[PDB]
Amino acid sequence: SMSYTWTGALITPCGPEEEKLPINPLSNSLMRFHNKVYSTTSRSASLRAKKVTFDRVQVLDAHYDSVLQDVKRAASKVSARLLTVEEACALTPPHSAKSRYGFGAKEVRSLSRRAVNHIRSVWEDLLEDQHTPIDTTIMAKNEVFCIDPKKPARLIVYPDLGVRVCEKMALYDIAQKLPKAIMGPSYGFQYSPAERVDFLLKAWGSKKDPMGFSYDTRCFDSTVTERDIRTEESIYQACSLPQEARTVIHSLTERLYVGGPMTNSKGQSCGYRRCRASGVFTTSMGNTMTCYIKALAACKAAGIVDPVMLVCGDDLVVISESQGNEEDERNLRAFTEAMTRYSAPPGDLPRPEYDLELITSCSSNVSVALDSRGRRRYFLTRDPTTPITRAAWETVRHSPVNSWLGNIIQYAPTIWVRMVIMTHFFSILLAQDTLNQNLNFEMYGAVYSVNPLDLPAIIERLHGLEAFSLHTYSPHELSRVAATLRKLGAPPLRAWKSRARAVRASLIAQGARAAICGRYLFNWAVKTKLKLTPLPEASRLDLSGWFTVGAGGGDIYHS
Ligand SMILES: O=C1c2cccc3c(NCCO)ccc(c23)C(=O)N1c1cccc(Br)c1
Repeated sequence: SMSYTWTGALITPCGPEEEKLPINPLSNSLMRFHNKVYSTTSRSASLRAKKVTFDRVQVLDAHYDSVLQDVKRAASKVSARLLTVEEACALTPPHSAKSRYGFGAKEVRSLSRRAVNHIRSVWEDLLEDQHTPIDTTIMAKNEVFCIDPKKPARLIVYPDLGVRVCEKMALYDIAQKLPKAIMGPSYGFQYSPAERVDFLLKAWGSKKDPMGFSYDTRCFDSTVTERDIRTEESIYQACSLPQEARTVIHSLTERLYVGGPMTNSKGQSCGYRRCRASGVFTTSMGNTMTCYIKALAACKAAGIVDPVMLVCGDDLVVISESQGNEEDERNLRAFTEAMTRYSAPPGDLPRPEYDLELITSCSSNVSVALDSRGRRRYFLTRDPTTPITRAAWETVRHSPVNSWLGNIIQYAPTIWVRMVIMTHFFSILLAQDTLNQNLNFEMYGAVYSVNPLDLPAIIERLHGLEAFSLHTYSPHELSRVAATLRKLGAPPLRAWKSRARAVRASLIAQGARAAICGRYLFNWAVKTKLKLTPLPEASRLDLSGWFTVGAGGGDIYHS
């Protein structure tokens, strides 16, 4: 069946859409080549529609069947419950898209009677009607990139806010337990950055002759079939659940997850979906489970030897024993053929990699540096082009969700975060006198709230004290950072050091928590380095809840 059909009505914008980065001294100081920066808009939505629209023809086999049987068996050990309305309301992000029934996220979070009564009506209707397709809106995402020597907007398909709160009531608890129960250490969202690094390193080290590859599924959401989605339901139903939950889960599956009508921002019928919805609660969990099942089966089909997989939604990395250079190539082609039969054909063809630093999982890779005691330390990093470009845009057009803050937390040990991002934004915070203000940010498909003054303890907790003293880094790493600074027209690293000396000084003179930020975050910037001791708050922080499966569209909030 076709992943989508289309009436010919356009994918329309809500309000205005800025395409280009403005020329402004506060962003220009970070990077000069503003003409290279663009935000996607609804103008390119028809180009994306063409790419995501195709027929799927899935053929399953015994390798698939046995993996699925193991998965359902594992799922049987899980017990889950319904959330109360109040609990689901608290999980709603403050800037979630408003309902068309006369309330928005603010009213959900405050438990306004209109919002709660509406949500109760939606829940009752899900108990009563297990079949009528539920309406969705289709929008073009506005996301910022640098031109690569312009990509079309991604599309997002989501139901009304009343429905989204109900999805959490039915499935949030399952989503906290099921992926780990069925995948164990292959479930990637359980790991903080350091934990991901440790898992990859140990997997790599466990092989005599390691070989790794990443598999890029072409438009994964579109390749998910109606049957894949019903199979996901059967995995949820293998858990021990209250009957009320079982009913609503089946209704959500039949009316929303397997497909439905799509409406544009103007209220015009736009198309019909028979694939994964990109903006539902289950998008991340479902993609993870289904990717895992297809991938592990394909490893068996291809003859991949002793696979260790890391799966994060549609993102897949597999580390195994090399069978020789020719044979590895043969085996990946066979892996690809099997994935293709399972309805997950490739974009980029997979290729065998024999150096861990060059393997990319979730646009990230492991690299190495030295700490202040001269010990080797490994850490997660990535190509800094997109983070810096988004930092520049968000400097002049503030976003409810601050990408730069999530990049600080996730990539704190990196040279590019420490020298450029931290320097740029702590300067801005001092200038606004808003150091002490909580800001929201995305992380693994969820939204969180952090006070910049707590960053030192947050970073020590996630990355260790070594995050404040890494040096020496690798040439791969430094080459990539240098190439990005040149491409964007950013000041060179030596200029960022000059700036950071001043930001550190200003932070220390503010005293209290600001001074801790100066001393710890910017110790790299001074000649006479301070001896950094463990921060007592760091040793008492519980940040496990930051690394969960998240939700389609990042539509979940923890506080
Ligand atoms: O402070 C610098 C630095 C300052 C100026 C230029 C460079 C540099 N430039 C050469 C080519 O871009 C390469 C690495 C570092 C660096 C470099 O690794 N460090 C550095 C040392 C310790 C911690 C941190 Br964070 C950065």
